[PDB]
Amino acid sequence: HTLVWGVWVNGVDQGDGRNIYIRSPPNNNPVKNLTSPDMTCNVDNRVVPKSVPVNAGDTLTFEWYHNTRDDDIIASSHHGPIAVYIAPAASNGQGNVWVKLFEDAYNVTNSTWAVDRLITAHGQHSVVVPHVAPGDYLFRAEIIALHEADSLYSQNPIRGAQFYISCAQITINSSDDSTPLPAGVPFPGAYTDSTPGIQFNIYTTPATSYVAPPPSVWSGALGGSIAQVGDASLE
Ligand SMILES: Oc1cc(O)c2c(c1)O[C@@]1(c3ccc(O)c(O)c3)OC3=C(C4=C([C@H](c5c(O)cc(O)c6c5O[C@H](c5ccc(O)c(O)c5)[C@H](O)C6)[C@@H](O)[C@@H](c5ccc(O)c(O)c5)O4)[C@@H](O)C3)[C@@H]2[C@H]1O
Ligand SMILES: Oc1cc(O)c2c(c1)O[C@@]1(c3ccc(O)c(O)c3)Oc3cc(O)c4c(c3[C@@H]2[C@H]1O)O[C@H](c1ccc(O)c(O)c1)[C@H](O)[C@H]4c1c(O)cc(O)c2c1O[C@H](c1ccc(O)c(O)c1)[C@H](O)C2
Ligand SMILES: *[C@@H]1O[C@H](CO)[C@@H](O)[C@H](O)[C@H]1NC(C)=O
Ligand SMILES: [Cl-]
Ligand SMILES: [Cl-]
Ligand SMILES: [Cl-]
Ligand SMILES: [Cl-]
Ligand SMILES: [Cu+2]
Repeated sequence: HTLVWGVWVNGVDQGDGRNIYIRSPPNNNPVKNLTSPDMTCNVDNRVVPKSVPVNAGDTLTFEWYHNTRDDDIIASSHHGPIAVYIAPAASNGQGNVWVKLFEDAYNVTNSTWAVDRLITAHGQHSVVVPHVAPGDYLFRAEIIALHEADSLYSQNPIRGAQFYISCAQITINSSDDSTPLPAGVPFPGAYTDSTPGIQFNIYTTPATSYVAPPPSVWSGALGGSIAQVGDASLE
């Protein structure tokens, strides 16, 4: 159970984005139905009034929280991967439009899942803004908690992988468009019951064997990290 509070750009807090530039749902409940329109941008997918300006090569940081800002972020039980996708705003997230900018599942050296390192990072994980066409975009941050993913929701609706999905409205101003955005995958649609990383038993299968759901990270992606960029308490 987790939500996005707001974003930072180049280590500068953009301020509380809830229902302002984040398409916030009303609470931190997971999405579990892989075929639901709720997979796109969670259960209250509508245009919110603001879009955060960035430039190509900027660091865009999502900040998650559980109940209050900079709390325990997400229950430690919720081990799983983190991904970030981008789509043009004119798509409204429909069609084959979502391009993966970031994937992190399990760090074998540190013996930590992405979620574990997200807690340590005070909810903060980043992407570098790619050299796509200037214009308006949706950035879709997705946490998959695997604590009940030994079952499929489609078969047992009280279990399943849990998706914590947040869409940010981002405007890219300065970009040379050297890497025009390619085709992407659909949400819902990209994840099915047979997709690698949707059904997994974290209790008995070594985390080193986990494969996150495709698609792969786009070669135009400029990178990203799970790491604290800013101290929310200094405000
Ligand atoms: O007079 C305006 C001008 C606006 O730009 C807006 C206006 C009013 O109202 C809003 C709005 C107002 C009050 C609200 O409570 C609210 O929830 C939304 O709704 C809508 C807006 C909006 C629409 C859409 C839009 C889409 O068609 C599809 C989308 O997926 C999105 C959209 O806007 C969003 C947007 C929001 C604020 C921006 O500055 C911005 O550049 C883009 C975001 O990009 C997501 C665009 O027309 C987009 C826009 C207008 C002029 C531009 O020069 C431009 O680059 C982009 O603005 C609408 O679908 C809804 C925003 C947005 O501020
Ligand atoms: O009635 C229950 C139901 C529980 O799920 C638990 C229960 C009691 O006891 C606990 C427990 C309770 C109080 C404690 O103070 C405590 O230290 C542990 O011990 C254990 C010990 C275990 O070996 C395992 C526990 C638990 C938890 C866990 O909460 O729960 C896992 C689990 C939890 C939720 C699920 O939906 C699920 O399908 C499976 C597993 O049954 C089991 C386990 C394994 O079989 C193998 C493991 O490698 C692990 C395990 O849990 C550990 C665990 C430890 C603490 C938790 O809160 C928790 O959710 C899970 C850890 O995740 C690693
Ligand atoms: C899953 O979502 C699809 C598409 O909206 C819907 O038809 C189906 O009823 C949902 N399943 C459950 C159990 O609500
Ligand atoms: Cl603020
Ligand atoms: Cl950190
Ligand atoms: Cl550029
Ligand atoms: Cl980064
Ligand atoms: Cu939860």
